[PDB]
Amino acid sequence: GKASIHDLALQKWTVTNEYGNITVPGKFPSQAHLDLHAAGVIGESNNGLNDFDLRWIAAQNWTYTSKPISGLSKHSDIATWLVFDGLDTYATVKFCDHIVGTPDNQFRQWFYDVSSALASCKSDPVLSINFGSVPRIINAINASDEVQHWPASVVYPFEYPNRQWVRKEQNDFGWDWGPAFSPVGPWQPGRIVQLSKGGELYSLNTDIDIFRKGQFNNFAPDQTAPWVVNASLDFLGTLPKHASMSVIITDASDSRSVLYSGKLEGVTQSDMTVTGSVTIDAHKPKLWWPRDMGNQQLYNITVSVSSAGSKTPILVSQRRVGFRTILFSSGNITDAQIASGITPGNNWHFEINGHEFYAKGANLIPPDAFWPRVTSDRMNRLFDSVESQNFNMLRVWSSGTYLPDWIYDIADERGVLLWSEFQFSDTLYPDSDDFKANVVGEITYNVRRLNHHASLACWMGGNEFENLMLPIAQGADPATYPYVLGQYENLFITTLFNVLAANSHSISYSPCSANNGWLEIDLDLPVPIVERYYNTTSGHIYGDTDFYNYDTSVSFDTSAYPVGRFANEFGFISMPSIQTWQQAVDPEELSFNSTTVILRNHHYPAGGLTRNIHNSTLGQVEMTLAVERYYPTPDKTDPVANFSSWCHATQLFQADMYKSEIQFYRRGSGLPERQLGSLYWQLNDIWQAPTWAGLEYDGRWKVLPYVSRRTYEHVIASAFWNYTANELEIWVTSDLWEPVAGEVSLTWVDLKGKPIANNAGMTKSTKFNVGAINTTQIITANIQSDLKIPDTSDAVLVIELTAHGKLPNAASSKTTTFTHHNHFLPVWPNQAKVSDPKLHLSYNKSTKKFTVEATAGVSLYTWLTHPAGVLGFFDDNAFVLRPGEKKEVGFTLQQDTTGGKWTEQVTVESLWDLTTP
Ligand SMILES: *[C@@H]1O[C@H](CO)[C@@H](O[C@@H]2O[C@H](CO)[C@@H](O[C@@H]3O[C@H](CO[C@H]4O[C@H](CO[C@H]5O[C@H](CO)[C@@H](O)[C@H](O)[C@@H]5O[C@H]5O[C@H](CO)[C@@H](O)[C@H](O)[C@@H]5O)[C@@H](O)[C@H](O[C@H]5O[C@H](CO)[C@@H](O)[C@H](O)[C@@H]5O[C@H]5O[C@H](CO)[C@@H](O)[C@H](O)[C@@H]5O)[C@@H]4O)[C@@H](O)[C@H](O[C@@H]4O[C@H](CO)[C@@H](O)[C@H](O)[C@@H]4O[C@H]4O[C@H](CO)[C@@H](O)[C@H](O)[C@@H]4O[C@H]4O[C@H](CO)[C@@H](O)[C@H](O)[C@@H]4O)[C@@H]3O)[C@H](O)[C@H]2NC(C)=O)[C@H](O)[C@H]1NC(C)=O
Ligand SMILES: *[C@@H]1O[C@H](CO)[C@@H](O[C@@H]2O[C@H](CO)[C@@H](O[C@H]3O[C@H](CO[C@H]4O[C@H](CO[C@H]5O[C@H](CO)[C@@H](O)[C@H](O)[C@@H]5O[C@H]5O[C@H](CO)[C@@H](O)[C@H](O)[C@@H]5O)[C@@H](O)[C@H](O)[C@@H]4O)[C@@H](O)[C@H](O[C@H]4O[C@H](CO)[C@@H](O)[C@H](O)[C@@H]4O[C@H]4O[C@H](CO)[C@@H](O)[C@H](O)[C@@H]4O)[C@@H]3O)[C@H](O)[C@H]2NC(C)=O)[C@H](O)[C@H]1NC(C)=O
Ligand SMILES: *[C@@H]1O[C@H](CO)[C@@H](O[C@@H]2O[C@H](CO)[C@@H](O[C@H]3O[C@H](CO)[C@@H](O)[C@H](O)[C@@H]3O)[C@H](O)[C@H]2NC(C)=O)[C@H](O)[C@H]1NC(C)=O
Ligand SMILES: *[C@@H]1O[C@H](CO)[C@@H](O[C@@H]2O[C@H](CO)[C@@H](O)[C@H](O)[C@H]2NC(C)=O)[C@H](O)[C@H]1NC(C)=O
Ligand SMILES: *[C@@H]1O[C@H](CO)[C@@H](O)[C@H](O)[C@H]1NC(C)=O
Ligand SMILES: *[C@@H]1O[C@H](CO)[C@@H](O)[C@H](O)[C@H]1NC(C)=O
Ligand SMILES: *[C@@H]1O[C@H](CO)[C@@H](O)[C@H](O)[C@H]1NC(C)=O
Ligand SMILES: *[C@@H]1O[C@H](CO)[C@@H](O)[C@H](O)[C@H]1NC(C)=O
Ligand SMILES: *[C@@H]1O[C@H](CO)[C@@H](O)[C@H](O)[C@H]1NC(C)=O
Ligand code: NA
Ligand code: NA
Repeated sequence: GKASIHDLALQKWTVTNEYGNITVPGKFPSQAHLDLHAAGVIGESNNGLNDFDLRWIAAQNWTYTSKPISGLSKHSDIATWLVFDGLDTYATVKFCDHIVGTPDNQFRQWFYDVSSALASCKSDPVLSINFGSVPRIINAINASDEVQHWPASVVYPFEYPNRQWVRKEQNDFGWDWGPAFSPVGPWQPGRIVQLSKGGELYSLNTDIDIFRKGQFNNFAPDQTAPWVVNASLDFLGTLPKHASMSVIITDASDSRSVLYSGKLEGVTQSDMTVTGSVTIDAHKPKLWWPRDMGNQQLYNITVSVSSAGSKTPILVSQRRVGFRTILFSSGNITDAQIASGITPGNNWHFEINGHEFYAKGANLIPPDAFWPRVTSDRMNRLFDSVESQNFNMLRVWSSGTYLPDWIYDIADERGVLLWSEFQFSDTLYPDSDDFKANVVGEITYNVRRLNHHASLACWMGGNEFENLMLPIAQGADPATYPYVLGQYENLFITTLFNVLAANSHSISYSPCSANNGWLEIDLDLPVPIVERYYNTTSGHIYGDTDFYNYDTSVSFDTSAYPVGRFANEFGFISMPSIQTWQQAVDPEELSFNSTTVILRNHHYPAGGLTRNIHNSTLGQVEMTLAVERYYPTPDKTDPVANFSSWCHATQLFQADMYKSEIQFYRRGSGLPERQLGSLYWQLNDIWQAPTWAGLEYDGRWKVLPYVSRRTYEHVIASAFWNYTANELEIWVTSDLWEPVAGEVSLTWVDLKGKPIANNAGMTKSTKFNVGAINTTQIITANIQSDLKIPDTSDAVLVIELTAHGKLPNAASSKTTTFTHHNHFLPVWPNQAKVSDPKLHLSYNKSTKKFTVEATAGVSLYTWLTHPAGVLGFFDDNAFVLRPGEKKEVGFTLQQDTTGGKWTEQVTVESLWDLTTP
């Protein structure tokens, strides 16, 4: 009595428009834009001015129609189910010309019993799904006087308005880094399931919750307590009474190694769910740790459900899990912490297996406007870049969508923690019973689906509420504010925290991405999480920092930087490379201020459907002023080269700025705020455009990820310049869990490479001692009073740190050697009297290393550019080169279309090359 499964991917599909004039072959999973493009009806969607040009697609319905489905049993003894892991978004599901469902959530798994429609069918059944025009449907919802309305500033759009009414990826209606395609279709896998009476069941969703005995969300668990493995299985259809549950927990690496094999206790069952648990000895399982914190130990758990009077199990579910505790700490700073020197207020940090760690990473946004075309290769390449940059965490930004299982699998294997969020962003949402019920379905499904993942670090209700949107609402409408605040608590706390707490004991919660923490957490309270909000005391520090300041005059002034617990967002836009631009924009539009380049810059957004040149120009100006203030301004005779050099110059500013911020946040770990995290805005691009991204759409590295890789190293030497006071401070910051000792080399040379007399009055070398997740000031000097630099515009301090220590949880007796390369320029980069360094580049086919040598003098911001046709990244880039120093640079080759020829096409340049004709 096995379950008969037909994958909908293996069925023949046809896509039709609303007006019956367009008919193209379809795919499953897919979206209309992709099927239209594959057929040649439209060009690539990311190209030119297609954000405007392709609006006729989103403005209409698209229907996915299968050819008649063969192989289904017509025996009335058999329940036939349509199972959809994702439909985007408003759809009408027809089976044999009968409407059986009307889904309205992208983030929910939909299942419909089609047994009667099948029985009624005169011939083989046709499955059709008619996807509505989301902007039309939302406009119609808003048009009703009977629904809720908010002030203009609260529901202000990026491109399409009324997005708060739909349970669809919010950036699909446009964002300030992306287009507004509003795609529709079967965005995730789908199946037809035929179940026989008294036979095998079908697994819909499985929730595995591995926690320490007595563990509760947002509270530090007991690390000496035994492990509890709770298995809750959602299914179709009929499970008989007195159900039995057994598990086999084997090592994910070796099947032969069995952790636990036995029955589950405290079995509970309902119409479509069966739950049980097992307690395992605290000493037995090997712990999972994030990357560079130990091993990423995983286990394969297979849960078998048997019925009384059945030899074989009727339901079997498998998941890959990890034994670990992850705490998001947002409660009050304890008396013990105050006594240790920590400023009072509230926490904002993470703890892995009871250990505090410094979080390093960025914000992950969707890599494509069309989720179906995002492949395993594309995500694995992105993850290579994440690891190479020395990340331990990504913030999975809302909204955004809930990532599929396969993406979390990558993070589980690699050891990258994923700070996760519910799909609510930069606006206020309705709180009607129907909307809330739809949200509950989405939260229940995704929390249950994702709980087993070792990489899941936390759940946050939404993006930018208490720090932005709620204060906007209080200003925009003081009278309606308490009501609106009440809805926020009702949806994001009362409902959402309860749905999470019911389905997870292991994952911590925060009602939004940025807040001042909580006063109380108690499920007995009408509002379970009592938020601190603006109940603050002067001098006290609360929450994470979400900081952007576009005034370029203070970009490198640390007194302008926020003093907080954690930095979850920070950034400035930069142009992508010319190679990236060439993929989407016409050659004649390859100029800094071309109409197509401007219109693709969504900083600042249109605030509607207009071609807003004014708002977009604001971002273009910000980039221009940033270059003009600090970097050599290109003036190349070749317009192509001029555009490329200006693009590069914007990247230099972005990189250096983030570095200035990262080193400041990291140094805070040893200061009274006890800063424990840096997540820059943003990691990746959704398309070819000027954004806050470090990784371009195809994966190409900007200057930013090379500078952030170094700045995210375990032990770093950071130069802090108070330019108004003319004071230089060099600090050593370590994120290791043990103290380390080491030395920092300090070499003052002129721009020709010749040493400055008496090393400009500064010591040539200094020893250091830095504590666990702490900082130490190694140098303090006034550039005028304490130092003797003959010409500040003909001087550079080269910083080289060496330290010896151990990474957390290293078995090895052998100590790791930590090295960090940095520099200090006593003037802005545009003031440095650089001369042609006369760079020589060569590639060695055996060692797979590029040799870079500066021949005539000092080279600043030495830059290697890989051509198009190759994917990957260099082992270092944007570095200082002293003459005669032969630098070896390797390349992580991810993909090559050149047959090895790409190495001949690699170019080298420096700060000097910006100002040549
Ligand atoms: C393992 O794991 C698991 C999980 O997984 C777990 O379990 C869990 O538990 C928890 C705790 O308890 C819970 O929670 C709860 O809930 C409730 C509701 O319930 C209902 O529902 C649910 C859900 O459903 C869904 O889902 C599922 C899954 O999937 C399925 O199955 C179904 O079918 C459904 O589905 C659907 O829907 C969805 C959405 O939602 C979607 O998605 C889908 O698709 C579809 O459509 C369920 O589950 C339940 O079921 C249940 O129950 C029944 C009877 O009723 C049975 O039959 C079954 O079996 C179950 O049972 C279970 O549970 C219970 C409890 O409930 C117990 O007893 C038993 O034994 C068993 O176990 C149902 O149906 C809600 O309501 C609640 O509430 C709350 O509570 C809290 C605490 O707890 C608090 O805080 C809050 O507040 C609330 O309360 C309130 O209210 C009440 C009334 O209503 C009262 O009484 C109280 O007092 C309060 O009030 C008060 O206060 C306030 C303030 O605060 C004021 O205002 C007033 O005035 C007054 O004064 C809760 O949340 C859950 O449920 C569970 N789950 C399960 C699945 O099971 C376990 O535990 C673990 N284990 C270990 C060892 O750890
Ligand atoms: C483009 O695509 C869209 C989306 O796929 C198409 O619209 C969809 O059309 C289908 C078929 O017409 C609708 O299916 C249902 O239709 C009626 C209900 O009609 C009533 O409700 C709808 C929806 O109202 C909601 O949306 C509008 C915005 O458009 C909004 O103004 C309104 O306030 C409502 O919004 C609330 O609710 C939704 C959730 O539904 C939330 O998302 C919102 O947030 C908000 O809370 C109105 O448009 C109508 O004017 C009318 O008021 C219903 O009777 C149908 O019932 C059949 O199907 C169910 C199974 O689903 C079954 O149980 C029933 O027994 C019944 O089945 C029998 O009848 C059918 C024939 O009808 C037969 O084949 C069967 O064999 C059975 O004998 C059905 O549920 C769907 O609601 C609608 N979706 C939306 C979002 O509008 C649109 O047609 C298409 N256009 C073109 C040109 O192709
Ligand atoms: C691309 O787009 C802009 C086209 O209008 C252009 O912006 C202009 O940039 C100049 C500087 O190059 C600004 O000039 C002033 O900028 C500040 C602002 O107060 C002053 O401190 C300066 O001394 C200078 O007077 C203009 O204000 C600015 N125009 C606007 C409308 O803001 C960009 O320069 C163009 N970019 C490139 C690379 O060509
Ligand atoms: C390279 O690009 C820069 C920046 O766009 C060009 O500089 C502009 O030149 C025009 C000449 O009419 C001036 O009116 C603008 O004020 C200049 N803008 C800036 C930001 O300096 C430069 O002309 C280009 N070089 C070429 C093609 O020779
Ligand atoms: C399809 O028909 C509509 C009118 O029913 C028209 O506006 C649209 O341009 C037509 N499209 C094509 C590709 O023929
Ligand atoms: C939403 O509805 C109100 C009232 O019907 C209307 O004034 C407003 O223009 C609508 N908003 C949009 C963006 O369509
Ligand atoms: C463990 O399960 C994963 C899927 O979650 C699978 O890819 C892997 O092959 C399994 N390994 C073993 C040893 O069972
Ligand atoms: C964007 O454009 C709208 C419409 O012209 C305008 O009201 C808004 O202020 C602009 N945004 C910014 C940041 O200037
Ligand atoms: C950092 O190190 C200093 C000594 O340099 C020490 O007094 C302080 O308590 C340390 N802070 C932490 C959080 O370890
Ligand atoms: Na105080
Ligand atoms: Na944001």
